[PDB]
Amino acid sequence: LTFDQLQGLTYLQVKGTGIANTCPTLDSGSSNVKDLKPGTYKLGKFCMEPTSFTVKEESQFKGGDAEFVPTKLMTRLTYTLDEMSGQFKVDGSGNVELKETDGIDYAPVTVQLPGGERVPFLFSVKELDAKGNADGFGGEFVVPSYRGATFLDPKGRGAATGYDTAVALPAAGDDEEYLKENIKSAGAMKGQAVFSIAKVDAATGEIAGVFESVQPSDTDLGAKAPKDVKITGLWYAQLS
Amino acid sequence: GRDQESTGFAWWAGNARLINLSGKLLGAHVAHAGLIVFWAGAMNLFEVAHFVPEKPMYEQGLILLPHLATLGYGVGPGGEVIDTYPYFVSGVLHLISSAVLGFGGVYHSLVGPETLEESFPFFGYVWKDKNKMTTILGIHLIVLGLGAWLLVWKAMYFGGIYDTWAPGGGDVRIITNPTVSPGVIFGYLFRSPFGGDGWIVSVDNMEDVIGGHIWIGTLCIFGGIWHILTKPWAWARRAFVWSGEAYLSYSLGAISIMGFTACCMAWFNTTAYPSEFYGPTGPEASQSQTFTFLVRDQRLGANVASAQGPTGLGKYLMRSPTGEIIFGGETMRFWDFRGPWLEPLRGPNGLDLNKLKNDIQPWQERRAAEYMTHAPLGSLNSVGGVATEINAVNYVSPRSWLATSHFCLGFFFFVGHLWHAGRARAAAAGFEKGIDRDNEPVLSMRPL
Amino acid sequence: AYGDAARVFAGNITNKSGFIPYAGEGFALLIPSKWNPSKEQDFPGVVLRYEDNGDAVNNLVVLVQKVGKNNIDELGSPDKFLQDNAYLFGESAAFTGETLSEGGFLPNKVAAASVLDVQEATDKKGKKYYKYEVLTRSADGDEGGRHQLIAATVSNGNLYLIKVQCGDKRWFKGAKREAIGAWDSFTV
Amino acid sequence: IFGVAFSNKRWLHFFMLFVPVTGLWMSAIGVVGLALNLRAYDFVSQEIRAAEDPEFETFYTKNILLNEGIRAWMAAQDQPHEKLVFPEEVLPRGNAL
Amino acid sequence: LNGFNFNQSVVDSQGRVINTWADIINRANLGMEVMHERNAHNFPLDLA
Amino acid sequence: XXXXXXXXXXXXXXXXXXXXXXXXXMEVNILGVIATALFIIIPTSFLLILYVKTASQ
Amino acid sequence: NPMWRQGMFVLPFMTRLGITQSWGGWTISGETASNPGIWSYEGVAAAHII
Amino acid sequence: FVRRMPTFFETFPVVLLDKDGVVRADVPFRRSESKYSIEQVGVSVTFYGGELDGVTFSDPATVKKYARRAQLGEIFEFDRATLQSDGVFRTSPRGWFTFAH
Amino acid sequence: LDLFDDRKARQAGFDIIYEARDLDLPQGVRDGLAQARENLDVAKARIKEAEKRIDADLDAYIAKAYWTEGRNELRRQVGTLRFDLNAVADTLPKAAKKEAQAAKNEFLAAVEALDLQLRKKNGDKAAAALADTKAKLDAVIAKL
Amino acid sequence: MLTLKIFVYTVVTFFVSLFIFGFLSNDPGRNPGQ
Ligand SMILES: CCCCCCCCCCCCCCCCCC(=O)OC[C@H](CO[C@@H]1O[C@H](CO[C@H]2O[C@H](CO)[C@H](O)[C@H](O)[C@H]2O)[C@H](O)[C@H](O)[C@H]1O)OC(=O)CCCCCCCCCCCCCCCCC
Ligand code: CLA
Ligand code: CLA
Ligand code: CLA
Ligand code: CLA
Ligand SMILES: CC1=C(/C=C/C(C)=C/C=C/C(C)=C/C=C/C=C(C)/C=C/C=C(C)/C=C/C2=C(C)CCCC2(C)C)C(C)(C)CCC1
Ligand SMILES: CC1=C(/C=C/C(C)=C/C=C/C(C)=C\C=C/C=C(C)/C=C/C=C(C)/C=C/C2=C(C)CCCC2(C)C)C(C)(C)CCC1
Ligand code: OEX
Ligand SMILES: [Cl-]
Ligand SMILES: [Cl-]
Repeated sequence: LTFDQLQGLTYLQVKGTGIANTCPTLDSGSSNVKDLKPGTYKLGKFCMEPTSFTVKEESQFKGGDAEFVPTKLMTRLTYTLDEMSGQFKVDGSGNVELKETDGIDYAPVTVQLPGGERVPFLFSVKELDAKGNADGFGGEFVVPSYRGATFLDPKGRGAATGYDTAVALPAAGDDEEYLKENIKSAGAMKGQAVFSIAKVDAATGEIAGVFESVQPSDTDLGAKAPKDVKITGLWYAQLS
Repeated sequence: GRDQESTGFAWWAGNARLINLSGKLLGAHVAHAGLIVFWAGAMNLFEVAHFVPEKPMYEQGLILLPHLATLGYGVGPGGEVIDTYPYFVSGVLHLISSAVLGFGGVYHSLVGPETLEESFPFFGYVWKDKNKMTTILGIHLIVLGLGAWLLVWKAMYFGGIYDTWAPGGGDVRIITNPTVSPGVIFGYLFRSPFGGDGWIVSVDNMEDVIGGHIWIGTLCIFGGIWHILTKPWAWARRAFVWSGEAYLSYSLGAISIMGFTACCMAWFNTTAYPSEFYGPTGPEASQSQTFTFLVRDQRLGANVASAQGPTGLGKYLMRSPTGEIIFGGETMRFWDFRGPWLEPLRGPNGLDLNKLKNDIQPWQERRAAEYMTHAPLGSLNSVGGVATEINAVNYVSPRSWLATSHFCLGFFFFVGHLWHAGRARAAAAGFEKGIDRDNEPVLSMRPL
Repeated sequence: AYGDAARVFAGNITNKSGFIPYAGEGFALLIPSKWNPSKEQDFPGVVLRYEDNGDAVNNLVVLVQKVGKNNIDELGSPDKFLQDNAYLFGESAAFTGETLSEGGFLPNKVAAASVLDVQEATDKKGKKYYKYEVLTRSADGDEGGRHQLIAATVSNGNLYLIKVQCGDKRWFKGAKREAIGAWDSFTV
Repeated sequence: IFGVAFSNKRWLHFFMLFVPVTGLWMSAIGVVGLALNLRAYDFVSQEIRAAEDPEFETFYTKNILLNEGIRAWMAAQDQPHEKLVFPEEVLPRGNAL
Repeated sequence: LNGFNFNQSVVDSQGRVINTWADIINRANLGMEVMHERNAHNFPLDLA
Repeated sequence: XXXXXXXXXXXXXXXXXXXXXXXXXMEVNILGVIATALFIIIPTSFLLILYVKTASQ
Repeated sequence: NPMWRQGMFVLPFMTRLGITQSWGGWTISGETASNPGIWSYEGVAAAHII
Repeated sequence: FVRRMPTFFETFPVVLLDKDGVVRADVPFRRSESKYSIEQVGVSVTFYGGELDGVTFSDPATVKKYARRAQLGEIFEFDRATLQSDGVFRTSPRGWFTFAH
Repeated sequence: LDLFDDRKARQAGFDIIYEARDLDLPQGVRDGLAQARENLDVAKARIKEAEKRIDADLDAYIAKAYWTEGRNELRRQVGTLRFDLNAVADTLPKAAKKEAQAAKNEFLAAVEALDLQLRKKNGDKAAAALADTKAKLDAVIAKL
Repeated sequence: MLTLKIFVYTVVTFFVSLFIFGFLSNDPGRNPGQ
């Protein structure tokens, strides 16, 4: 649905349908990004609706394939970043600079790999500063830890709150066997995203396109090795 | 009266001696009607006498005055109580009417004829008379239809009804275009009772409430006329026990459903049970808490939009499993909640971040702050708060009293269905007094 | 054998103000009735500590510290004095890791104190009090933050300070009256 | 209705006596064990497992965390002879509530 | 509509609270309340 | 203390002993205990059921 | 690490006739499963049980 | 002095007390706004006699480690690899005899 | 603990939530109704602000077919309009009080009719209702 | 999933219809009394 079509609906006509987890479609407009006046713009209603989640799996078949195996979603329609705002810089030559500041810009997503492995990840574009031409402008964003520093594991252990040992074992606690799990870290990561401006409507100041984002998955608060998650989808924004 | 010697019913089943005594049975039902009217008047005067304007209705343990308030009596914009005289006259009118009702019940029970059949053929009846029973059913079905029309007459022609969703703030509003479309009416009746649907509890505007009571008033009048001019058909005569105790069990089952429905109405509905009078619902208080802290934390400086909680989900805002932007935390379960204070800040996609960031009015903040401190949590001795609270506040929500009491009544009246229906079939078949030793049915049956 | 008859048909409660007067050494305050005397010493120079029976978060502490000054302004401006005494609200020394997932906090930060009020109130006798209200919020969100009413004044070269900590869920439930009452009652 | 029924009335009443008596006697054996703190407090296999991966969660591990709260928050007043002066920061509690 | 809450019901003449067996029960309730669902609450009141 | 942890092992041996010089033999299937127990009890019970039935007539 | 190195006895016989996919999403060849359907390793096992 | 764990507790908070019995340090559960953590107090462990003699530790991680060991009484070294010991305490023949009889 | 400055937070209503939860204060103070009646200028300002929303914001929503926003604008920041009109009308003398109340009821029926049309998404009828709503609102403001 | 829903709807309706018309089939008369 276009943005105006979405506003015509009421909350009771949208609730439970799935439209709320979709980015607006930019119809009319044109493809030449030169229709935008060269200058600075206030990014608004910036949405990123994924269309595919894939996870890089190490190939036991040798050859270092590390292909992105398809996944199945476990967490339902809770995975589209929306209402993001920031700054959009467009040049005379077509150079594009997108810098996001706030909004949703993160959403916990869990997918299941062939074999029963649930791989959670914090799908985010926090502090995304993408620079490039309108065909391929991309950048690097921040991936905060999937769990916060006050998250308590099932044994009460945590980074900023909780025990620092396996209290359950009053003698075997603090052993090098459990030391790794006893110590929990909530450091952040970084990921790479590439965007493209497929269509632009200068009349309404609305741009749309596709994106591809590769970011690490959850590390279990430092207790697990991350995986690469590739997210592809469509993005929408309103320049103003 | 009677005795066990001439009846076979002990004193603890004494009212069972009135089954075939039409006149005395009439007095009993008229007397208990006087008791119901008496309580309504007595409690109305009690609640008025114990009412102080310094506190809202839901803090003073009133359950009848909120009903009168919702009918648009003695209330102004925003739910403020402006006058108490309409509540007083309502209480007196019931209290006096109970006296004449009690006299008829006392007369028809002690002095009046024991049976109405011989002296008053119009009122006389025998339970097995399927025709006469439907006429009595038909007549009392019409008076129910007229009662339903009184509600729509008041909401459309006599002052109006209190609309908590009214534009410009909740106030007494005259309904002019009730929703009478069949699709809307059938939509409520046949939607699931589960979350998001809520069956008829989910009626969310007074146009639907009045439009619904137009259908009920019209159906009852037509159903009353139909059940007067007809008698049960062949398929009905072979599908029901035609005895007095059987008719009682039919109502006990039906009244049991109504008790459960009332329990869920008082707990969830915010349209026919405005939170200005009944207090916040369970979901409302939970949503109010996250709203209150979001407002405070934004003022203390925080992008509530991108604030991440300890679990990785949004601390203040997240997405519902269908995509709507909802408040975060354990309140995620109550994302279906719709209130007159949070709806203005809700676009077609859910909560509006821009509205939540720049356009939150102080009356909305005041409403949410009050609701979170008057959550329905409370104790039996009326100590407000969670079980780990201290004796500081004397408060239990009227919704908590209404939901709990009318669930207990609803369940016991379901056992009434089970009891009075199992006995009706057994009494009619003829083995409610025990197994006959001469011909035990199992002995005739072949061994298992 | 005390011999005192029970107060049958008495009619008047002995104390129903909610505060029990306390006369310390050089200071006086109105300790809330429902608070028990604690036996822990959180900070240097603690001479009095009471905590609520219900929640141990609700507590008050009077701190005397020799400082060799006369007036509290010599200890700095009210802004400077609070910053010098940031140990009053606690510290995050144990947590040394980095984190960006604490929504509503600066990077690598799990606690934050928001100064709501500063006042240089003067006593009836002309005693300069630096009174402060601060809402400390943590990543765990315990109690929904802690209101910490602090009033300090220096007499005879000793700094007399009172810190009344009240949990937020208790603050808007009614504990505010007791907290503010003890804070205002503090007199040196 | 149930598939099985009593056919001996004497056996029915002895059963009505055996069930309650045997139940109370078995409980009395367990309390004798608790007198010496010989308690079936934990499953070591699940506790060892949970200590090795912070993802393993069962309702049993959730009860163990509940017992930690009961012991710490109750001991100071329930056992005044121990003279426990637990400061607030050392008591185990979850986020927010 | 919870059970009887007798917390801080007995108070002495000067306003001090004299604990009962109900208050010891409350301390156990406080232990369970703060530990149940550790990572599920963001706000102090357990309304849900 | 890991120096003292391995000090005792190289020094005087640890506890719980073992039958003779060494009888751990952890390679032993251990499932053979269940195999031997089941192969004994199950046929033994079968024979005892028939004999007691026979001896009683 | 094929089937025959793991002591699998009835797995080769299911695979010999055409069963190659599991409800777990994996295939015996190593590729990813494509809607295994009823006749998986788990489905055939459940069928012989029923 | 570390407050020793009473026999009724499966798990006990570790708290260090001075000679008069006042809490001076502990391993806090909430490390966000602690006021007694051994890092703020600068607690150190010195061992007299036994395997570690004269050895002192100042890093908080090892001080916390031995403080937890201290609340269980005297600090011994245990071989947990020979028998693959799980790490939970067990009963003496005195305890088993009393329960059985 | 790191220290932050939030003295300005008290201004712009930090204590509004804490004022609304003080069961020691009357309900009128808690709900803010008493303060509006205390200073009519506060209520009179809200009436003026309400008029701006109806006269400016509602027109674009109907023209652009933003039905939900049109109804929300009719209940957000206007949710006190009924109270504010009542508070100002009471201060007027009795002779003018009946006139102000009569004018208000005409406007209240007008805004309710406008809200009904936005519910039905009838753009042509909603535009006509908005014109009547704006006209009747000016009549009420003149009399107050 | 739709095929599943239709299958379940057919099954639920079948058993409920048996229940409804089972009790409409002179059930009160299905008793050993005289
Ligand atoms: C031994 C005797 C046993 C007795 C058992 C009795 C239990 C009592 C309950 C039901 C049975 C009695 C008969 C029906 C009574 C009415 C139940 C009802 O009005 O139902 C709805 C109510 C309330 O629903 C709530 O309705 C609410 C409506 O509020 C909305 O609208 C409101 C009004 O504006 C407010 O605006 C509010 O903010 C807004 O959210 C919300 O939508 C909630 O999400 C929604 O849960 O209770 C519910 O939720 C019920 C949830 C479904 C039932 C529970 C599962 C049972 C499953 C059985 C098998 C599965 C399916 C078959 C079932 C039925 C087949 C016909
Ligand atoms: C409007 C509903 C209704 C009506 C008209 C009747 C009518 C009748 N019932 Mg019935 N019954 C009902 C509902 C109803 N019942 C419900 C809801 C239940 C489930 C509890 C029962 C269970 C029941 C039983 C078990 C029996 C009857 C019997 C009878 C017959 C004689 C009863 C009598 O003499 O009373 C006598 C009145 C008393 C003895 C007073 C005792 C009442 C209780 C003990 C006290 C209630 C007060 C207390 C505060 C309630 C708390 C409720 C709260 C917990 C929610 C009579 C025709 C008897 C019968 O079968 O006759 C053939 C009989 O055995 N009823
Ligand atoms: C709503 C409650 C209610 C009502 C309306 C009735 C009504 C009736 N019962 Mg009944 N009953 C009840 C509860 C009730 N019962 C309960 C709880 C029990 C269990 C203890 C019984 C057990 C019972 C038995 C065993 C019998 C009845 C019988 C009767 C009938 C005749 C009574 C009679 O004539 O004797 C006369 C009674 C009196 C003379 C007492 C005088 C007291 C008066 C009537 C009360 C008036 C007080 C009031 C303040 C005055 C109002 C006046 C007004 C103008 C202001 C009658 C219709 C009898 C019957 O079946 O009839 C065949 C009978 O056998 N009941
Ligand atoms: C001790 C017994 C007891 C008591 C004290 C109550 C008390 C109450 N019940 Mg309850 N109930 C009970 C037993 C009881 N009930 C039992 C046993 C059941 C069956 C299980 C129910 C089922 C039940 C339901 C379904 C509901 C209640 C409800 C209520 C509340 C409102 C009552 C009401 O308005 O009804 C009705 C009022 C009348 C019958 C008199 C008015 C009738 C006319 C037609 C009204 C017209 C007014 C008109 C518009 C005025 C304008 C006039 C003109 C200008 C047009 C009230 C506090 C309601 C509630 O609050 O839900 C929680 C409700 O929904 N009860
Ligand atoms: C309290 C009110 C009441 C009562 C006690 C009865 C009782 C009875 N009715 Mg009656 N009826 C009523 C109201 C009532 N009716 C109204 C208001 C109407 C107008 C619509 C009718 C129209 C009506 C007709 C046409 C017939 C009866 C018949 C009967 C008898 C057969 C009972 C039966 O099998 O129903 C059991 C119900 C079913 C087997 C089907 C279940 C359907 C229910 C309603 C669930 C559907 C829910 C949904 C919301 C309904 C949509 C209806 C729509 C208009 C909103 C019985 C004695 C029959 C009879 O004997 O003729 C004389 C007959 O054919 N009634
Ligand atoms: C049958 C019978 C029974 C029952 C009965 C009944 C149930 C009755 C009822 C009755 C009734 C139901 C009665 C009522 C009455 C009422 C009245 C008589 C009223 C009066 C009023 C007045 C006197 C006045 C008042 C006032 C006013 C005017 C206003 C305010 C103030 C006042 C309140 C003062 C019984 C069980 C016993 C058994 C036996 C039989
Ligand atoms: C007012 C209003 C409304 C509503 C309306 C209506 C219209 C209702 C109706 C309803 C109906 C209309 C119905 C209901 C119910 C029914 C039922 C519940 C049924 C019953 C029956 C049965 C259950 C059966 C029985 C029998 C048979 C015959 C079969 C077999 C078996 C037997 C025999 C038993 C609305 C919501 C809109 C809104 C709000 C208000
Ligand atoms: O989920 Mn089961 O437990 Ca009923 O409270 Mn709220 O939620 Mn959760 O917390 Mn508490
Ligand atoms: Cl929460
Ligand atoms: Cl839990």
